[PDB]
Amino acid sequence: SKIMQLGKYEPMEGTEKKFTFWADKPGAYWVGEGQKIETSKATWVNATMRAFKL
Amino acid sequence: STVKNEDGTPVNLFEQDMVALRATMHVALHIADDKAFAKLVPA
Repeated sequence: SKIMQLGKYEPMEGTEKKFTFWADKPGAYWVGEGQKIETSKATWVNATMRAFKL
Repeated sequence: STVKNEDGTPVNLFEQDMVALRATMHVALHIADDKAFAKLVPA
């Protein structure tokens, strides 16, 4: 199998698999002495794959 | 709450990166005899 040759394997117990990855990373602000530090935010995203029977 | 930013918002020590010292004391006073005191004053 050329797919089994080139691709990456993944251990998969069930008929379905879930992946989650980082997507957004927090910003950063210059703040004056004693200024209010603005907030920032992290984010992730999900993907999934399923099996078929030959 | 007793000190205000330029914009008028109260100071937040965490969000604004500040430190503050509070000192407190309790004190009590009693005059045991109101007659026991006298005063000399210029005319």
